[PDB]
Amino acid sequence: SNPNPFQTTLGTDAQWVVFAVMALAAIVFSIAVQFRPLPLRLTYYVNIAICTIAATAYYAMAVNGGDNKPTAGTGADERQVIYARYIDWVFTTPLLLLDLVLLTNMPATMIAWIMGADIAMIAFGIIGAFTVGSYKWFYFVVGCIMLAVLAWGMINPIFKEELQKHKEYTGAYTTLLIYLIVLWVIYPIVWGLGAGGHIIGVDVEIIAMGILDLLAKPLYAIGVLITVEVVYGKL
Ligand SMILES: CCCCCCCC/C=C\CCCCCCCC(=O)OC[C@@H](O)CO
Ligand SMILES: *C/C=C(C)/C=C/C=C(C)/C=C/C1=C(C)CCCC1(C)C
Ligand SMILES: CCCCCCCCCCCCCC
Ligand SMILES: CCCCCCCCCCCC
Ligand SMILES: CCCCCCCCCCCC
Ligand SMILES: CCCCCCCCCC
Ligand SMILES: CCCCCCCCCC
Ligand SMILES: CCCCCCCCCC
Ligand SMILES: CCCCCCCC
Ligand SMILES: CCCCCCCC
Repeated sequence: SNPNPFQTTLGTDAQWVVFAVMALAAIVFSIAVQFRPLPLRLTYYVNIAICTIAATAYYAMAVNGGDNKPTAGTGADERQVIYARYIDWVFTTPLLLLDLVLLTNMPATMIAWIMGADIAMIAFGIIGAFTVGSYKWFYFVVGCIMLAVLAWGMINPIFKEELQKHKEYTGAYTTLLIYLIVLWVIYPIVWGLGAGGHIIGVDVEIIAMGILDLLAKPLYAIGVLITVEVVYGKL
């Protein structure tokens, strides 16, 4: 049990690769937005911020991970805790939701509890990550309920026309949101297996979330940017 409980060069190498891609995406988006009309630029800026924040977090993880600190647990159950990822997520996951919220007429009150659930979700994650013993799973389960809550909120503009900007946006909004929800659900699975259950090692969790992050940030961003460009170009 508790296999490979410390970051090695394998995990470090993976983080440097994700760093490079996040940094490149930020640079590319930053050059692109210069060429686009003003109404589109906020959407580019949101995604520039997301990728810049992720790049910064991966830089920190790649530079410091080999220190093999901090840890949670003792003896045979001791495991490295990589917490920089949560600092990334508490800023980037609301921005990722904002990408889609901007396509809707969600009232402020609604945006508020969606974003609140999102932030709470990340908070429960990092608290759980440092918690030794069975109580970690209370934080985990409530964090999962928060994911359900924010997902429910994001789903409502699909079928509540009073929450829609244009009914014609519904297809793209729906498709992007389902993509998002599918990816986001994998994160607590990785957490439960790694940070929580010590079933998978640290390098493996690093690699899994590196893949998810690439899918959930720059690739997602490209989908959002294509969507707003196509929409704006037609109305
Ligand atoms: C005006 C700025 C707007 C953006 C807000 C800030 C964005 C956050 C930036 C990067 C997020 C993650 C960076 C946080 C850096 C975490 C440090 C770390 O990894 O420690 C390693 C351990 O070995 C030490 O105990
Ligand atoms: C760019 C980073 C992304 C999209 C990260 C998303 C992370 C989550 C959806 C995390 C979810 C979690 C839970 C639902 C339970 C508690 C543990 C977390 C934080 C991993
Ligand atoms: C829609 C939000 C629900 C997400 C629930 C995901 C739970 C997955 C847990 C599997 C990992 C358990 C490892 C012990
Ligand atoms: C909708 C909430 C689902 C939460 C399920 C999380 C899985 C629990 C794993 C706990 C292992 C002790
Ligand atoms: C759309 C589904 C994406 C699945 C990506 C999951 C990545 C983690 C599993 C692979 C670990 C090597
Ligand atoms: C750094 C060069 C990129 C800036 C190009 C500005 C384009 C503005 C013309 C629409
Ligand atoms: C009716 C309440 C539904 C809560 C879950 C939101 C949908 C998420 C699908 C995974
Ligand atoms: C825009 C870059 C998206 C890269 C996603 C690739 C994920 C799979 C890595 C093997
Ligand atoms: C629109 C970005 C919101 C970031 C929230 C940060 C909460 C600590
Ligand atoms: C997850 C909460 C579902 C709330 C359903 C009530 C709809 C008005």
